[PDB]
Amino acid sequence: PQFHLWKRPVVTAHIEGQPVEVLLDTGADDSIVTGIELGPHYTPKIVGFINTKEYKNVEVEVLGKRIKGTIMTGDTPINIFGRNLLTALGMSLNF
Amino acid sequence: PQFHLWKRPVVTAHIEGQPVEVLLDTGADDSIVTGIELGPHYTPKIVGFINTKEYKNVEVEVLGKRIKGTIMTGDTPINIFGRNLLTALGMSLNF
Repeated sequence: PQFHLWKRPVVTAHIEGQPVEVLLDTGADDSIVTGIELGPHYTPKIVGFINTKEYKNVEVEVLGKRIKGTIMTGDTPINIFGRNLLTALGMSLNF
Repeated sequence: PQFHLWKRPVVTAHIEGQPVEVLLDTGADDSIVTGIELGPHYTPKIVGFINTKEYKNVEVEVLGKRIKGTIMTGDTPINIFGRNLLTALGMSLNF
C-alpha cells in the first residue's frame, strides 16, 4: 500500500515489544528513538553531538512487517526511522 | 516510477529556470532552498529562527513534472523539498 504525504508520516512501531511512534524520514540516514529501554548490550556512539547507544539485530515490527535492524537510543526531540530502516522495510518513494 | 532509498534522494530541479539540487524530505513540512534568486516579490518569513523569503505560485520542474508552488529561500545547509511540494508532485511512500 501507499502513504500519502498530506500528514506527517508518523506510525506506531514495536521495538523489542515496546511501543513507540516514529516519523518515516527520507531526510535521515539513520534511526534514533527515545523512551524505550533496549538494554546493557550496546555500542556507545556520538552523532549537535549527542551521545547515543547503538543496538544491532533488534526486532522491530511496523507496517505489518517484522524486521531485525540497527537502532540508536538517545535524546532526540523526534523519534525517527531513517533510510537504514526504510530500506530494510522495502519502502520506496513513488511518483 | 519509484526511488529506492539506499542513496539520499537528491534530484535536480529547475525553479524559475534556475538549477538546484534538492533533497526529497518526508521529514520536512515545508521547502527551503538557497543559491537561486527569485526576486523582490516575497513575504518575509521567520522559521534556529532564520529569516526567509516566501514566494508563492513559483514554477518548479523536477522529475518530469512542472508545478507551481510555494518555496522559501534563505540560509539552509541543505536544499530541501518538503511535504508541501512532495504532495503537489503526487508523491507517496510505498511499502
